[PDB]
Order: sequence, then structure tokens, then C-alpha cells
Amino acid sequence: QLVLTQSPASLAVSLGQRATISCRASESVDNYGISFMNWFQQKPGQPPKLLIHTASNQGSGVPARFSGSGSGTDFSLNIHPVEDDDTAMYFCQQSEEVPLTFGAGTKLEIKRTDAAPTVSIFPPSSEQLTSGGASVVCFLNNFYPKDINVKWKIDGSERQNGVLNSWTDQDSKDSTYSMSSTLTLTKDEYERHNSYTCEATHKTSTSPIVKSFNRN
Amino acid sequence: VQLQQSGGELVKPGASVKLSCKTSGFTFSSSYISWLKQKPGQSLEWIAWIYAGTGGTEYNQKFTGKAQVTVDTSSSTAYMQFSSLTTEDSAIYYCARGGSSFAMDYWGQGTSVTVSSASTTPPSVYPLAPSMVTLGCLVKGYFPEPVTVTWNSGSLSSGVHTFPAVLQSDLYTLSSSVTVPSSTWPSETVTCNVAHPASSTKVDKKIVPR
Repeated sequence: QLVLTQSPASLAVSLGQRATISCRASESVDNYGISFMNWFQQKPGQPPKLLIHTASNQGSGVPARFSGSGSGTDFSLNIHPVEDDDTAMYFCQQSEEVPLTFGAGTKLEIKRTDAAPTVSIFPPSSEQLTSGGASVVCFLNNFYPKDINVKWKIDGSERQNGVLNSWTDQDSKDSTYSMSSTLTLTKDEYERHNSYTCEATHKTSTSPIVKSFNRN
Repeated sequence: VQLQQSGGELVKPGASVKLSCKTSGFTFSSSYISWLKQKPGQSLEWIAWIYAGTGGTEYNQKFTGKAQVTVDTSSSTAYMQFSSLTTEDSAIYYCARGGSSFAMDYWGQGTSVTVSSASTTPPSVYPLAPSMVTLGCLVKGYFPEPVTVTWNSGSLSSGVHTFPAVLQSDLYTLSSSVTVPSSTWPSETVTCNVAHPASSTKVDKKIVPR
């Protein structure tokens, strides 16, 4: 089975600049003086969409900002200029030999200026406590770049178990990311402590970004 | 050109699904139809194709046995029967026009198969209450996906973040935040509207100050 190696795993490109993605097939996808290399763009929740077929030919309604190149085992997708709508997964795909095989895919994101996250912390609702559980919720919204780590502290001591994180993809309007972090405890443990802290480390600051409340 | 795929399915392990793909806008006799699998956050695996004019099939060895692909030429429809289903076959399944040397230029919208032992369970909905003010909604303990969340019946759209659901302990949890001007709340109502079709549940939670 043909293995397609894509690179990089993800890249961030500024509006107007050039995005280049590479695909290395473990083996030649040439037959009949034709390279059977295809490129797909997939936006979240949507089916893939063919960009380039047979290495260098446009898909229907695919503008010339998208161009493929290459022969044999080395292929490239060029996007120039990159536009706001281009954030997506990009897959190369070979139709030289059965089984048809895809690269693992490259995530393209729009590079924008830095943005500190807006952090919000919420104690468990009194409704939730009547069921015996307690979730403390932290929203870290509208930040860039995407890299971020969240730590929880209870009366100042770090708590790692019971933490659930979820993230959004890059917002198509302002190009930021958002993150939800939920610390769940029993009602009884929750009510034994006072101070709850959501702590984020982000490029925006050398120091942790801290939001807390006292159960008082 | 269109490929209309059948609706999503929740089945138990050891079962079999019949996925369908109704096509129009091209000569069906003359084209290849491929079936593909894609797990959340992963790449695509090609399962099989059928050439509609002859009904001949080619299968990816990684799935052979599990998949059977046919066409009904009278109705421009392709089928895939996918049997001995396990939890690891939970994924989105696509049909696409293409196969052999022909790139896959038109795609169906995807059919979401979930293979689980877990029972349908309705969500618990919790208000998150605290210049801009952030409010929220916590939706916990439901199955299967999806639940949807809107604010103010879908009229409150800007400043909303709805986060992908995460599965823990065979039940899903998701959250949604909304940020509004502080002059606007609590003077004006903000309500979380949660829908879980699988359990025929609709829940409206008004966010009121603590």
C-alpha cells in the first residue's frame, strides 16, 4: 500500500502571502506520462473538495491561486495569495495504484497578530449541586496563536485529575481560537474548599494568566 | 451534480448498516462511485469503488469482508452494506464520484455511523452565570451526539462560542459561552436553547444572576 508523507503537519500563513504544502509518495505515481496525484481541501464538517487533479490541473471552479506541481514521488501545492477562506485541511491523494491512499493532511491557518485570551470562570450552578456533582468551568476565548496550556488550582494546589478541555477551530471572522476547560468534582469535595483558580500559559505573557473565585 | 447520502445511524456492535447514495446530474452508467471512511480529526481511508456500468467492484483489503457495494442502475443510487460493525467503525462515511484513474470530483454530504453499546440518554442543562459579560451553558451526560445549542432562539449569534463535545464515561459533555454588553444583561433576557433530537428533548435555560 502506497504511503503518502505530507509536510508540514500545520502551517500558519499571513493574508496575501504564499502557502506551500509538500507530498512525498513512498513510490512513483506516474503512469502513461501522467502523475496521478490529487489535492483536496476540507473545511470543518464538510466533505472534501477536489482542488487539483493529475498533479497540476485545476478542479472545476478552483481559482489559479491554487496550483499543484511535481512528478514521480515529489508533489507540491501552492496557494498564492492566501485568503481568509483558506483555513482548512489539505490532503494529497494518489490514484495510481489500488488501494487509493491519502496523506495524513496539512492544517492551514491564517496568521494574525497576537491576542490574549479573555478568561471567564464560573462556579458550579446550584442546580448542578443538587445532583451531587460540581463542574467548575473556565472559558478562554478569542486568543492567537493557538498554543495554550491551562492549569487548575484548588486552594492554591494544582489539580490535574478530572479536567476536560475542548477547543474551537480558527474563527472564520477574527481568526482566533477559543477553549473550554471543565474541572469536575463531587459536591462534597467542591464544598470543602474555598479558592478555585483557572491558570493559562500563553505567548501573550511570560507569567500565567490567572482567574479565580472564592466560594465565599 | 449531486450525491444525496442517507441519514446518520446509531447501531449496536455486531450490527450491519446499509448506506445509500442517490445521485443525479451525470451519466451514472459511465462513472465510478467510491465509498470512504473518515474518523473525527483523521484522514480519509478509501474503502471500495464500483463501476456503475458493469457493477464491478474493487475493495481495499483492510476492510474486505465487511463491505459490499452495489448499484441500482434504474435509480442512479449506490449502496454500501457494512457488516460486523465494531466501535472502531464509528466514523463519517462518504460516497464520492470517482475511482480508478479518475479523481473524486463530487462528494456526498457524509453519513455519520455511531457504533456503541451505550443507551440514548437525554442531557442535563446547567446555567453558567457570573463592560462585556460572559454567560454560559453546560450540557452534560447525554448520548448520542449531536446536541445543538442556540442563544435567544438563534437570534443571539455574535459573541457565541459552542465547543465540540467530548466523550467521557460513555456520556458526552459540551459547553457554550456568549459575551454580551453589560448594559444589555440582566436588563434583557439571555436564554440557552438546547436540543437533543435522539431523545426528543428541548430545554430552555434562562440565565439569571447568581
